[PDB]
Amino acid sequence: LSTSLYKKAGFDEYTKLLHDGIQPVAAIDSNFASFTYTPRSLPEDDTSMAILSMLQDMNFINNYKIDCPTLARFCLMVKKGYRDPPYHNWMHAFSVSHFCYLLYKNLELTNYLEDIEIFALFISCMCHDLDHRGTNNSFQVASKSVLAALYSSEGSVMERHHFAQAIAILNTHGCNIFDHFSRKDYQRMLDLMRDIILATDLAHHLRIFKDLQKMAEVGYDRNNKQHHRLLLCLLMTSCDLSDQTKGWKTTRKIAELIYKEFFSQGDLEKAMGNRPMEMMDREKAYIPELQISFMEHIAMPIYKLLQDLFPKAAELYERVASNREHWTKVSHKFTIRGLPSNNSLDFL
Amino acid sequence: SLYKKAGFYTKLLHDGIQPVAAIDSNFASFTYTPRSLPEDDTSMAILSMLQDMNFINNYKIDCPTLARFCLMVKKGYRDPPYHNWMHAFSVSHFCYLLYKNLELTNYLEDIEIFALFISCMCHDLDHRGTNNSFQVASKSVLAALYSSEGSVMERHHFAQAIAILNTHGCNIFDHFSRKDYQRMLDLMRDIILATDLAHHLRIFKDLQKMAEVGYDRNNKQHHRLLLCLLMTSCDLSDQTKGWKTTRKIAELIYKEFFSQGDLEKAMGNRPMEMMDREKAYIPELQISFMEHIAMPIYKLLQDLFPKAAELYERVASNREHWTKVSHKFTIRGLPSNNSLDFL
Ligand SMILES: Cc1nc2c(c(CO)nn2[C@@H](C)c2ccc(C(F)(F)F)cc2)c(=O)[nH]1
Ligand SMILES: Cc1nc2c(c(CO)nn2[C@@H](C)c2ccc(C(F)(F)F)cc2)c(=O)[nH]1
Ligand SMILES: [Mg+2]
Ligand SMILES: [Mg+2]
Ligand SMILES: [Zn+2]
Ligand SMILES: [Zn+2]
Repeated sequence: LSTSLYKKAGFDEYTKLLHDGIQPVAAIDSNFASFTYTPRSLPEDDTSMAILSMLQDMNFINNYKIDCPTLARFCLMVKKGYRDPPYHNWMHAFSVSHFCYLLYKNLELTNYLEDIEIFALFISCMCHDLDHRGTNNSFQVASKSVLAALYSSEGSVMERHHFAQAIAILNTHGCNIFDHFSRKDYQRMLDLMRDIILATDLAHHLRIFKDLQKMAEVGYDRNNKQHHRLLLCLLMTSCDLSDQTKGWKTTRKIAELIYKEFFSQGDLEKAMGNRPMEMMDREKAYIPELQISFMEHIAMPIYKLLQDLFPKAAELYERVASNREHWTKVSHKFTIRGLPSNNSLDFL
Repeated sequence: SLYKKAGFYTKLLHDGIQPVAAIDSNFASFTYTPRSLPEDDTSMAILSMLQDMNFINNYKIDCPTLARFCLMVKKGYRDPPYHNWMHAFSVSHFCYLLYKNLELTNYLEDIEIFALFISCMCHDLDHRGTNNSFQVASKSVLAALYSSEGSVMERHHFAQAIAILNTHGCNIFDHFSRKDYQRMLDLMRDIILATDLAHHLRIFKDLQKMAEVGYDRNNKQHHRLLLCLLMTSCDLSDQTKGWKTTRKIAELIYKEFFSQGDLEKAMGNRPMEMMDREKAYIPELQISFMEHIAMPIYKLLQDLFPKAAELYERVASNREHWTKVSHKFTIRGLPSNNSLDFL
């Protein structure tokens, strides 16, 4: 049960960060702007600089006149804002943010969304799981947590907390990256971040799914305000699940992290005298079938919509479909429930 | 179903801040009927109440900015039978009565009371005389913006309030620090969202629990729950007045609801009973509303504030009057002239 203890490094580095200026994206890696780049390969100590590099490459620092020391402090505060569970940690937020940058470079998002909307999407990616406890929304209610007391009445418990943590950072002395905005634009920016972070709740995704399908059917209209809103939600879910667009070795490792996290929650629920849901129970869970279901009912339809809207996103859908096929192959040589005793999927 | 917006100060600066007894000797009493005040005197009365609660001085509110803000809020309401400016003014007046009679300063932070009052003024801004289900059924721009999030109209009312604050010369909170400005807007969001009946249904179990264990002023959840309870008591305060007030407000509420029902029939949709002039039995619906919604709110208010007992007793008395009337009433909907005087 001690595996459910995930620490915060501080409370709710910098001069060294900007010492040699912002590194151009190609100097980080020649493959940095490619769908074949695996952001989790980047040393954790280099991620803060990579956030600044992406924002500079997307021209947001220049367009929004972002004070670089304020941006450096904000980046570091966001990074410090994640705990250390197996999956919902800063490297997850970093990977999600990188994928938003990949969509910008490869899908030519500037021809579909307003500059401010893309910038809000990127910042939302960085913040979208802030202070995650390695437990889901249902656990918050069951454990009668401070978070459930605060947000169960307004829905999407963790997501509302992630947004509140983002605002708390913007309100910390020397971290307000949106200080060059007028009161009107600052308000628009926080309303965009609120909606985008809320879009990471799977229940929200399922609620707008028919609207996303209709938008992909009729075709995206850049002069349609609802199309902009729907597209921002779809893109946020695509960034959140972007590990599924990588190579087999990435998807397998991410399944190991996800199930180690889920199973620790299930074990904690058992120690509390409760019955966890099947996928969180190491004695009931069959990982290959659970991953196949997740790929077929959640991940693949998101990337199929992405391909329907953006033909250049075809390679992403193809990679997710190929990883679903890999789980089918694993299902014919994986004879255990849960994870092996060593918590590793290396035996494959 | 067509309810217009009137648009897209010097008089209020000359004598807008009047002592409250000059408005009415009974102005600070639970027996006052704010709907009796001429509409043309309501902006002055809002200023008088903010001065009487000492919010203007305490928060260094700029008076011309406050006068502009009040006028903008008043102009931000349409003219449906019920959800108009007179409704927001009467709701604001009740918040003032709670401040004057229940010693709120002993349960909530000054800023929470101030946010509650401003939220009252703004809580139904730009209301269309239709509920949240109608927004979704009509595929309106409001449903497009907020239906996936929930509480369609309440999210719009809050958006309208912020749009007024962001209008030149109307930002009554401009001088506030970033943290305080954020705190105020977050309080307004939470309080306006608490006016959705769907939200009240979801928090009733917690409200009941708070009243049972007893209010704890050091408990942050208690402050949030108390604000929701106070806001709903302000929103339903017409039920705490005399029989003539509750009869007249039922006339306004149902003229509004029946118009939505007519619109739904024209869309080829089956409206719910309450909105259907051909199915609705007003006394039955009013008794159900009093028993399930209004009376439990005022009973929880009496449990937390014994000085609020007179409010619960008045609501219970009005419910009894609807039950007696539910024999002297035989018709569905409203008569041709839309009057309930036949009781
Ligand atoms: C069963 C399962 N759940 C997963 C996986 C991953 C990694 O790609 N994330 N999640 C969860 C946390 C998740 C689901 C759904 C959204 C959405 F709402 F954005 F779509 C976000 C997050 C996975 O591999 N298996
Ligand atoms: C059926 C019915 N509904 C009424 C009445 C009144 C007037 O007192 N207002 N409402 C609705 C609009 C309403 C309900 C409930 C909240 C709450 F969530 F804040 F409690 C707000 C508003 C009434 O007399 N009958
Ligand atoms: Mg999340
Ligand atoms: Mg309302
Ligand atoms: Zn995430
Ligand atoms: Zn109201």
